[PDB]
Amino acid sequence: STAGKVIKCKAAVLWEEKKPFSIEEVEVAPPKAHEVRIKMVATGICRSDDHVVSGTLVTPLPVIAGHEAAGIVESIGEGVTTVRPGDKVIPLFTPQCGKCRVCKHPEGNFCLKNDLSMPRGTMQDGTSRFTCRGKPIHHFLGTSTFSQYTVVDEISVAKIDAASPLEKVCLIGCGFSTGYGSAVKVAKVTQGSTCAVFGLGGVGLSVIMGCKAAGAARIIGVDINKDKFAKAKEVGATECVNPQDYKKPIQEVLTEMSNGGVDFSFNVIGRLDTMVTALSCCQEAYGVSVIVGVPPDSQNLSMNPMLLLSGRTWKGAIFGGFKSKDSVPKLVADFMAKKFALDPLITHVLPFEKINEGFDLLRSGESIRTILTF
Amino acid sequence: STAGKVIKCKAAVLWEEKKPFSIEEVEVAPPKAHEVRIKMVATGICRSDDHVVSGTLVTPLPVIAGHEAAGIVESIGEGVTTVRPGDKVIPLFTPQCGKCRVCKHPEGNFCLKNDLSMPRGTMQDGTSRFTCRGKPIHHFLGTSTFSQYTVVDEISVAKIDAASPLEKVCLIGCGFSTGYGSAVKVAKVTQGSTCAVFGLGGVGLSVIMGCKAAGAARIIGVDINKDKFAKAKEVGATECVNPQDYKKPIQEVLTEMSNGGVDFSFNVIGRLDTMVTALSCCQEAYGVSVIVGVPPDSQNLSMNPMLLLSGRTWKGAIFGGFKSKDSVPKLVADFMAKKFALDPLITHVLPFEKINEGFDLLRSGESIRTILTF
Ligand SMILES: CC(C)(COP(=O)(O)OP(=O)(O)OC[C@H]1O[C@@H](n2cnc3c(N)ncnc32)[C@H](O)[C@@H]1O)[C@@H](O)C(=O)NCCC(=O)NCCS
Ligand SMILES: CC(C)(COP(=O)(O)OP(=O)(O)OC[C@H]1O[C@@H](n2cnc3c(N)ncnc32)[C@H](O)[C@@H]1O)[C@@H](O)C(=O)NCCC(=O)NCCS
Ligand SMILES: [Zn+2]
Ligand SMILES: [Zn+2]
Ligand SMILES: [Zn+2]
Ligand SMILES: [Zn+2]
Repeated sequence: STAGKVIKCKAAVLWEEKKPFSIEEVEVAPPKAHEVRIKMVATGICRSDDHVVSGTLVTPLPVIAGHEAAGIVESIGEGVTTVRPGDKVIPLFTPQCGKCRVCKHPEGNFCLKNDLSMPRGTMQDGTSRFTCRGKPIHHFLGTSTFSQYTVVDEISVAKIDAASPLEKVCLIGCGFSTGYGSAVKVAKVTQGSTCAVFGLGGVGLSVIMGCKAAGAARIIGVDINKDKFAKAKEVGATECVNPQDYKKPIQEVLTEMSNGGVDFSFNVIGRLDTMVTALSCCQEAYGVSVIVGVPPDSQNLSMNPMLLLSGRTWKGAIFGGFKSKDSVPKLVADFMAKKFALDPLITHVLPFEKINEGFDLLRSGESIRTILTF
Repeated sequence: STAGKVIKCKAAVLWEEKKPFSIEEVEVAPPKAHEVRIKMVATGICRSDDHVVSGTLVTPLPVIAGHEAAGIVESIGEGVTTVRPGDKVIPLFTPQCGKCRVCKHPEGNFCLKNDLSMPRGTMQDGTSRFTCRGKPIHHFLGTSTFSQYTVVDEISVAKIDAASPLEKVCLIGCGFSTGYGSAVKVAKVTQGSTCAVFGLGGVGLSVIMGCKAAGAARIIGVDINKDKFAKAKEVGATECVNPQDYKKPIQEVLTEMSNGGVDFSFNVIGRLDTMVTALSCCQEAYGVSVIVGVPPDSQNLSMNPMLLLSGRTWKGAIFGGFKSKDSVPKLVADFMAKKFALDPLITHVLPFEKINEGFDLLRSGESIRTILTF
């Protein structure tokens, strides 16, 4: 009975910087031409959402944030072809228009229709579908998943297997696919290779999972917090190392450990230093280092281009280099064929209403991933 | 009549830093086990040789320098298999032992037996084959081509077509193959792509030649010296641009010129800034920038890793990523099949004795490439 009209619901609104989320009553306008509207069933709490809170990921406020989710379609706008009423779905914070330079390219995925580079906090048409007390509220990354209902453009949503556990596959919306993809799509880890992951939060662990998926003989986890190590070895990390145990700087140890450098390194932290370390520790002639994480601060690093001239490759990606609308339904299909498990990434589950609690568990470094449910 | 014994000849000896080369009489010891000895017919004057002179490429002195050459084998040591007496050859400043981690790898070429990283200025065995007045003199990059006679290890020499004009194919020893290879092996330039070359000396021109060889629709030459432009368009550059004509910084102009960024950029200069420019000006999602040239100074650059995170790739190479002993005889074969011309790269020819004159023509930026002949 909701199709074609306004829905009154609860959302999590960030009125301004450095404040908690307030649960407010919200009006969600119905989907216009080429727009879908979705009943959220589960959303993950990711780092970038916290960066919205500190003001270090600059997007316009007030905003309904949140970008890692799954749910079910409530209705569709005119001429929507890719999804139907009731289809389970995952919003795509990196779109796939299928028509830009980037979408047409065989390697690229950072669709030119993205809202990441200079965020507008709107739908593709320049307007908002959310009001609170008549005050309009911005979208976030064309997703905005901190709400019982959202509306997104067709190029920001993917149909998925009608039977997927939405509490679990929502991780394919961001944290999993960002890490997994960094290893299997971007870096193209190969049989028997030696990998080295920097940062053992959930993206890092998904990287490790991507490195094991490829046939890596050695997967060296690096982190300053000991407590992250069990889980990493559980997911495939053959070895772990904590830089603060050592006298020598860690690329020096990782180089002698790997007999003159690793095949593939991954920076999954988001300090500046650690990116340089990771590049240096790969084999001088043919090593590949991948930037997964970055600080949102956006600052400049210092580095010796001698490291590249010997033959090293330094690259990075968003959303694990995955073309979003092609990839997500196959990535979920791969979960249902049991070609990897998601449980290890899910440490805390909460009702949507204790969103603020979940964000306390990320800031204290206790959560790998909190899931909010509806 | 020279096989198995000492040869008295002329060489160009650098007794110390920041002095001209002196023509001295030299004793060249005969080849030991697995060593070749070569009568030079032509050597090129490259930048790195001048960097030896200023003390900015640190190798031990005194030294017979020079690394871009061809010649003819005078004799061979025991158990040498790859070459015979009288075979025309090109010394390889980057070896191919065929046995290290790097040589065994399918992408790598920076053989671990190289003398580039921490130069010893010797043969592979740790000794010198050159004396002047009984004072021993170091080798350079296991080549030392500023001499009527040299001796190199078997893994630093390549047999070539018995009919090649040695005045011309010597360029495959360094400057040509460094540029050409950067485009066709390293970067893997593709059909119809948009290329952008920074620096239009002879390596840069060889890059341009490598970009035209691949099927590039657009090849944008960049240089601060107007006078380099005719030659670049001659070799395939479809367009040229001089940053000092403009108000906007050049990646900003190159970005609007290329409709949002080039497919492949190449830094072939060796300042720090220009490497960053070149990376920035390639397309954010799928662009590839290649470091060919570097300053020998070895300093640190400043850079925003946001540029990589969007999907950019930043890599570099020595000797155009070419596996030296496999590549040189096929690269020369490709010259004799007339699949590219070398004449455009050769601006000045001189007798070996006016070596100092040729080095004056590089420092004043008048030479693209001076060839010394014997
Ligand atoms: C860092 C990213 C990848 C999230 O990763 P993750 O969820 O694993 O964050 P988390 O902090 O939990 O994990 C990083 C790990 O680094 C460790 N760490 C912190 N400092 C150090 C250090 N000096 N040395 C080693 N490890 C460290 C922490 O212990 C932690 O385990 C994310 O913030 C990011 O930068 N993504 C970039 C891509 C992007 O912007 N996409 C848009 C949607 S997110
Ligand atoms: C620079 C290298 C590649 C030699 O190239 P080349 O012979 O073309 O040198 P050359 O100076 O003639 O050419 C560079 C060009 O840059 C131009 N240039 C100088 N400054 C600028 C600037 N600010 N902007 C644009 N162009 C510039 C010059 O006009 C010149 O034409 C070489 O020095 C090098 O760094 N090689 C690294 C690999 C290596 O060490 N291998 C070992 C054997 S050499
Ligand atoms: Zn697109
Ligand atoms: Zn995320
Ligand atoms: Zn080798
Ligand atoms: Zn050279």
